[PDB]
Amino acid sequence: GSSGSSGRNDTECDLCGGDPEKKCHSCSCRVCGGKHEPNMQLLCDECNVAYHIYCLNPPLDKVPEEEYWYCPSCKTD
Ligand SMILES: [Zn+2]
Ligand SMILES: [Zn+2]
Ligand SMILES: [Zn+2]
Repeated sequence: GSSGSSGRNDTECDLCGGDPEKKCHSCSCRVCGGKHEPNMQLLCDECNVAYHIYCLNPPLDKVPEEEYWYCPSCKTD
């Protein structure tokens, strides 16, 4: 019915709306702007952004396996 639900501690994506077909830059690679290869996508532990292993700067020969992975847009050296 009417729009309500006052209590709620969540949020959706407006850049795409919340769908697979709806291409996004945040939910997926922001560099090239691709929304494929969800297995080779690295998520940031700060802004929560998906980035390909071959779209970094510098790039990545493959997927890392360290403690965590932080996008190049967050890592301030
Ligand atoms: Zn999105
Ligand atoms: Zn990419
Ligand atoms: Zn980040």
